[PDB]
Formats: sequence, structure tokens, C-alpha cells
Amino acid sequence: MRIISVNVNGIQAAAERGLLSWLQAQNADVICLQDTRASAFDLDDPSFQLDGYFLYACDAELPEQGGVALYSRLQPKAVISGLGFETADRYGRYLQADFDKVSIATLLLPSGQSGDESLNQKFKFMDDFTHYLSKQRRKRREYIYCGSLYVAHQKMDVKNWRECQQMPGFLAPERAWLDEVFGNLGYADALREVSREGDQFSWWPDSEQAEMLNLGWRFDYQVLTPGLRRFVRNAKLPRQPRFSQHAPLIVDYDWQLSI
Repeated sequence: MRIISVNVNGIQAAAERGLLSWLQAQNADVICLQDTRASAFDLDDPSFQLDGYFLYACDAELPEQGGVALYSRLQPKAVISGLGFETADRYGRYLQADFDKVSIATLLLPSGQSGDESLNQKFKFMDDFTHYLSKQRRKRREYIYCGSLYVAHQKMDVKNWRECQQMPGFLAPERAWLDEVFGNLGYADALREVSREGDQFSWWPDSEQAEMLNLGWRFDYQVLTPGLRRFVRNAKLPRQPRFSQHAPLIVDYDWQLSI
């Protein structure tokens, strides 16, 4: 099983950069896209279709404010959208497909990088999602959340961590939010289950120098229920090719996706 996750920063902009042609040739079983910025009507373009793949989507009320999508080779038993709180449902930030024994979800948080309103929204979403995850632990079924979280967990998840402590993405409350997710709540960080090396980033400012000096942040995760933590075989965040400000997260599992 191969799962690819990419924050496309607008699926049309990314398609123009060749996103879909690249996706087509990656032999993924499920693909999770975040931040499509596309209405349900927009995603009904036949150009956004991938051969061999079923496509499911969720939209924000104002399409440019969110939107997430999911391609799957197998047809899921069910597809559910929303988490049951405003900051997710009003924004098309959550979509989950159910398979045998495991569900795979695409998850988008607000970045909080444009003022205090945005950051407050971000914190709200974090608390609500923590409530949800806290309710979900007793569940027998496994989950993989392909999450574009806009938070970097540890020092090694950001280049030059010291100047990043006062910026959204590496603030103490955010870091503690992921401390709670991967610690007390028992969830696993897919990539960290197979790699403990640094310099593995998924997000860069759209600059000419950040590319040269790799001034990156690791904002993109595949967050796992514990029953899956020993099933991670590979995890990669290649810098190229790229179709947005984010790098694709490619994770390979020793699981045979079914039903």
C-alpha cells in the first residue's frame, strides 16, 4: 500500500504545474489532496480525473477558503465528510474514506499566517480536533490522517528553529498540541516511525533564497492510530518535483488495502 498526501495550494494552479501527470505515474493506492480551493462544480472538470481512480471531494462554502479531495483505486465502502465542528465543516477541511479495517482521511488546518483572526481560528480548530481524536481512541478501526497541519513538531522539523519560535508553525501552544497528539493520545507520526534524520521538510516560503538554503518546515504528516505504527515501510518528502509551496508526502505501508 502506497499513500501520497499533497497540499496543492489550489488544485487548478497545481494542475497547471503538472500535478496530475505526476500523480498518475506514482502507483499510489490512495492520494490525499488538501487546499483544493475548488467548489464541487469546479472539481467536476474531467481534467481533474485520474485514470484508474475514483475521486471524492469536499468543498468550503467559499471555495477558495479550503477544500480537500481523495483519489482511491478501490471504491470505498463509505465516504464521509466533516468532523462535526464549524472550523472544519464550513471549510471543506475533512474527508474520510472507509476501507476494510482502516479509514484514510484528508485533513486541512488553517495556517494562521495572516493575522490574529487566522491564528485564533487555527487554535480553535486544534482544540476541536483534539476533542475529536480524544473521543476516537476506543475505536477498533485504524485511521490514517493525511494532515496538512501547518505546525512543525520538533526542533529538527524546522530549519533554524530559534528564529521560528515566535512564528506561526512553531509556537509553544502548537508544539504542545502535537505533543498531546503523538504522546498522551497515542497517535504515531508515520515518517518518524522510519526516519529520525532532520532536513526533511514539506513546506517552504515561495522565495528564491529559501529554495537555495532549504529554509523549510515540516507541516505535512500522516498521523496514525497505534495499530498501524509497525506497518510503515517507507516515508519520503522529495523537494522536486513540486506543484505548490508544499512537497508531496509519499508513505509506503506493509498493508494490503481491501474492500
